[PDB]
Amino acid sequence: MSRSNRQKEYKCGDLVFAKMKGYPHWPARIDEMPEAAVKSTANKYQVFFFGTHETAFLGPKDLFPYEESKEKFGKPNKRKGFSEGLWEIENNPTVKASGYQSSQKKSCAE
Repeated sequence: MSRSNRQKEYKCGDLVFAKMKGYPHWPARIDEMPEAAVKSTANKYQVFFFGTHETAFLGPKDLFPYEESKEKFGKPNKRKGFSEGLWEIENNPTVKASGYQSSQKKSCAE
């Protein structure tokens, strides 16, 4: 069966663009791979949207090579905050994180 011989794959730390309905490709990066077959996650991933530092789940069909689409998707937008992402993806692709839990058993400061 010859049905378009193409099988791409992304990994944590990879710089890609995520397409959303009503919005243009937003500069993003991979933060985690798919579990296996749990919850309502067919083949999505946790991508980080620079500028706003927001995260969401999208499939590979909605993800594209940043460097490759940088010139096409790397341009200011009316949604505001888009440009801010351009600077981050270039100046700091590892900006922001998942978050840490301060004080679990006891606290000292507050």
